[PDB]
Amino acid sequence: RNDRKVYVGKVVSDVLVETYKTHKLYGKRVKYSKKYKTHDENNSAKLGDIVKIQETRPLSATKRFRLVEIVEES
Amino acid sequence: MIQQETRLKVADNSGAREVLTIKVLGGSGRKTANIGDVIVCTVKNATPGGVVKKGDVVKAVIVRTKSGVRRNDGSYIKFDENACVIIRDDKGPRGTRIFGPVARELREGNFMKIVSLAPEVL
Amino acid sequence: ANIKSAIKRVKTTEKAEARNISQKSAMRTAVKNAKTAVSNNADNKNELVSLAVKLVDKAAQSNLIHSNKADRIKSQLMTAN
Amino acid sequence: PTINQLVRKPRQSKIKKSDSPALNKGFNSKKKKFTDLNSPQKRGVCTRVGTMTPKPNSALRKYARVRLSNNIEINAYIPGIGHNLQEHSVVLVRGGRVKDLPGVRYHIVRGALDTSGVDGRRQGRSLYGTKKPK
Amino acid sequence: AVKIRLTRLGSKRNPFYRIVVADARSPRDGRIIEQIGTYNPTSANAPEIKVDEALALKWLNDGAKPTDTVHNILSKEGIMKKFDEQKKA
RNA sequence: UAAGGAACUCGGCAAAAUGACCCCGUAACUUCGGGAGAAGGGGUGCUCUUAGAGCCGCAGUGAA
RNA sequence: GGAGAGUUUGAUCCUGGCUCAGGAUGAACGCUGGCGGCGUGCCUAAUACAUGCAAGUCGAGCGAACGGUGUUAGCGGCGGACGGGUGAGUAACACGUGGAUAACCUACCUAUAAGACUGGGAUAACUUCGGGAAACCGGAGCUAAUACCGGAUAAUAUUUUGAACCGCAUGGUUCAAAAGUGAAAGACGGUCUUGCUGUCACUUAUAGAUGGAUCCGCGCUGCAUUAGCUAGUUGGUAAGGUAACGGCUUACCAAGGCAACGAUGCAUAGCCGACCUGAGAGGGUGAUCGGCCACACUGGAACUGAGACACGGUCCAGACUCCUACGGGAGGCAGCAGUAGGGAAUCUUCCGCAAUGGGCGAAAGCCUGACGGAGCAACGCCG
RNA sequence: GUACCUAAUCAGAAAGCCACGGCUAACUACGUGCCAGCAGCCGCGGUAAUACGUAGGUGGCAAGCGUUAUCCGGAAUUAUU
Ligand SMILES: [K+]
Ligand SMILES: [K+]
Ligand SMILES: [Mg+2]
Ligand SMILES: [Mg+2]
Ligand SMILES: [Mg+2]
Ligand SMILES: [Mg+2]
Ligand SMILES: [Mg+2]
Ligand SMILES: [Mg+2]
Ligand SMILES: [Mg+2]
Ligand SMILES: [Mg+2]
Ligand SMILES: [Mg+2]
Ligand SMILES: [Mg+2]
Ligand SMILES: [Mg+2]
Ligand SMILES: [Mg+2]
Ligand SMILES: [Mg+2]
Ligand SMILES: [Mg+2]
Ligand SMILES: [Mg+2]
Ligand SMILES: [Mg+2]
Ligand SMILES: [Mg+2]
Ligand SMILES: [Mg+2]
Ligand SMILES: [Mg+2]
Ligand SMILES: [Mg+2]
Ligand SMILES: [Mg+2]
Ligand SMILES: [Mg+2]
Ligand SMILES: [Mg+2]
Ligand SMILES: [Mg+2]
Ligand SMILES: [Mg+2]
Ligand SMILES: [Mg+2]
Ligand SMILES: [Mg+2]
Ligand SMILES: [Mg+2]
Ligand SMILES: [Mg+2]
Ligand SMILES: [Mg+2]
Ligand SMILES: [Mg+2]
Ligand SMILES: [Mg+2]
Repeated sequence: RNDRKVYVGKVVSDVLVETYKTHKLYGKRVKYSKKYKTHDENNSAKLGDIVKIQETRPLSATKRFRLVEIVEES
Repeated sequence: MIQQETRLKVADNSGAREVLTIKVLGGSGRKTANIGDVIVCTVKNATPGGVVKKGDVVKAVIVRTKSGVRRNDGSYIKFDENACVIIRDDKGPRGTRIFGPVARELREGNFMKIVSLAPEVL
Repeated sequence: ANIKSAIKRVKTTEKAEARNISQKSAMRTAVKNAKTAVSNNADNKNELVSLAVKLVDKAAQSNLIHSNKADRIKSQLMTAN
Repeated sequence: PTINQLVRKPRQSKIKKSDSPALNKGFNSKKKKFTDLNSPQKRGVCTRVGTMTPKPNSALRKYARVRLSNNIEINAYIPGIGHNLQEHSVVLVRGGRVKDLPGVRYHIVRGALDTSGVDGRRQGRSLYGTKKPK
Repeated sequence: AVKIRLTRLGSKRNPFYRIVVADARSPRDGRIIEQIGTYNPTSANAPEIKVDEALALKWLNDGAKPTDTVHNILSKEGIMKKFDEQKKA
């Protein structure tokens, strides 16, 4: 078929997906994070859990991801 | 029925918005003026960029009044407001447009340019 | 306005708009009538639904509505039938 | 500084400034606003011609006061020996400050608009607006 | 519709043409779908036709239509004959 | 009380205007309490349903 | 593939700024000026625009009229959403790059298959009677079609019964198997048998191709002497709505959402391939050519249509300009030329559809200021 | 009737611009006398000026040559290198 983007992150409100942005001029890696509002269905996950998410069609004004699996419990 | 201190809307685009009547011209002791009469006035309110500015002392012809006028056939015409047009000595308008209806008595007054530019002459 | 074919297009647009308005109005009336008849289980609720389905399909053929909108309207009646 | 300091606060180069600021501005009359255009010359009108004394040097250096087409007032030097300028003259003004004359940052172009060429010039005439003799 | 047509290259009085597959609405020298050859009508001896025969038949079988000049070019390279023969067979 | 609206007069004296309740909204300055009811704006009747739908007048804190 | 020099002192070595030698330009100005080729030429006022031209075509869809087989106005089809201009707005999924759609639409074109049955009623033209300066508007009749509208047949499309198999959650691909429901047109020819049949045209279904839409990762200017922003806001449920997912909209419920990894506000800016410079790392620019976006006097809408919320369409509001016989009417060069204005400064109110490309047409062909050429300017490069 | 080609005639129509103290290639005379003027910088001119103006000569370019404006370089003068 085709593959949808997958991320792993920590719940910050019941997902933060911290990544690195290498500096264009100096070459140093700098940590940056982006919050991915995701769809949890039956409110299963809680704050601090490390979760896996997958990209979906728009679900609301800002939700574009579905929580597929919980990796590390809060 | 316009007298000293009567404030009038200006029905042209010359820059003046409201004027205050300084004098009714046309003889000693004249107290009131009506449609077609000429007044000396001062511009109390002006719009930006107009030729006529606030504080200027100008001459204007009355073009509509609340008192209105009576015609020889026993008919009358009355308006909802008092409005005038700033003029030069040649009785031509200082502005280039006329707003709202004006009375046909202006034609007898020989304000033909104002009559021509008016959108309605009643 | 200025161009000869633009001037003609004003007339043909007005003719099409008049026909389209009539057919849209009739189609919407039948859909509303069929919707009401379901919410009360009338004896002829089947005839009113069949009429509404007939007119919605004719509007889609006339490009008055999209086929996707006709399908969406058709289902709403038929599930409730 | 450290690499981390540079990442937090990158380098910033000094901003260069123009030696002829009156040439790099326009004026929109309709909107009554100033533009930025970088013209090589500007037209202007002479408000006051005259002379001025230099700062070691000693002379009577001829100049004019000019209102440029962008409504900016400048002092412009008149090069060459003799000129035909006076009040209300229409002049073309170019860049180039004259040392020893404080407050004069521009030059009048000889041989353009109303300014005449230098009379009797025979060497470097194109700098002084003089046609070729004979 | 989709066309097989000539886009102009070269310089003044010295035209060179690329043979391209393009949307009819695309500007003559603008966006194309795929180039399939060249055409040089001012060459010294031969008009120097350089058509990719496998590409031309794929687009012809996909509904692309040549302009009048491109039809003559494809005919001179036998592409039109192979197109007609493959359609019946 | 027409039209005008402080032209009256030493001076807007007197009069006119404002005014209740409910909800919005509120400046300089400040001793940080204020200024403040700043200013400036919206809603009020009656009937019916349970915020909507209606009804009537020039006008609904229809008077004080 | 990498050059320095002058200048602070009585003299010195440092530090440090300043200036100069190089390259470049949509240049301008001064003096000067022979030619040819190739290119380039309003950067300012998205200022206002006189005049001409920049979108038509089809009589082999149709009736009529006028002319002697032709043509005109009209109905009808297709085009006018392309091509051309401009960079005002926009700091945003606008653009670049990489992906996703199991949330999408797609005229004309191509292929395949099944069809194309049977009726009806309008109306422009036109004739006649009027009304208006005009723009134009009314009354009476008349009439055709590949115009319009009924009915029949057609299901893969919809509902329900389920089933098998599969995926990335919503789900998806088939298998059915019953119920409703949806079309169409002729023109010009051949043979003639008035039956069959050619081309083009018409309908439905399914693919392909083309074009368009939405979403997401990363990349995108200053100012913190801009620190709080948001209340459809953030999520949920339901309904409505859309091609489509979705606060897209509404109702009710909850109090979320964004931000020092710079939210928000202000200012500036169309973005990219590219272009200039530089040894490079970088710095600077977006005129010309190509891709994408946005806009069409300003603002708001919708209609037709496959596609527009439409540069040379409509409706409304506004500013401005023009005609008027004062009742009323008309217009939009940021198309090509050209004018006025502003400016230091930027061209002809040219020729042709011969070529390439586009629209319409069966074709001949018609239209095409796209385009191909010519004109003006040492503006640049080369000779 | 353009490009191009062929024949005839004539050196006859067809050279200017800036600079010359140092940076920086290229100097003398006359005039002027801190004036007039020059100037990117250093600075030049107040009676023997290679710097002002002209002339001769020379240098650099050449259908161009200079000036101004703007950007990068020189600038390691924001320095990751
Ligand atoms: K010294
Ligand atoms: K053509
Ligand atoms: Mg040939
Ligand atoms: Mg009274
Ligand atoms: Mg009264
Ligand atoms: Mg009053
Ligand atoms: Mg008084
Ligand atoms: Mg008194
Ligand atoms: Mg009192
Ligand atoms: Mg009270
Ligand atoms: Mg040329
Ligand atoms: Mg422009
Ligand atoms: Mg304009
Ligand atoms: Mg016709
Ligand atoms: Mg079709
Ligand atoms: Mg039809
Ligand atoms: Mg802008
Ligand atoms: Mg370097
Ligand atoms: Mg439509
Ligand atoms: Mg259009
Ligand atoms: Mg236009
Ligand atoms: Mg034009
Ligand atoms: Mg000018
Ligand atoms: Mg053609
Ligand atoms: Mg034409
Ligand atoms: Mg020149
Ligand atoms: Mg030397
Ligand atoms: Mg000199
Ligand atoms: Mg001497
Ligand atoms: Mg010197
Ligand atoms: Mg000298
Ligand atoms: Mg040369
Ligand atoms: Mg520099
Ligand atoms: Mg530098």
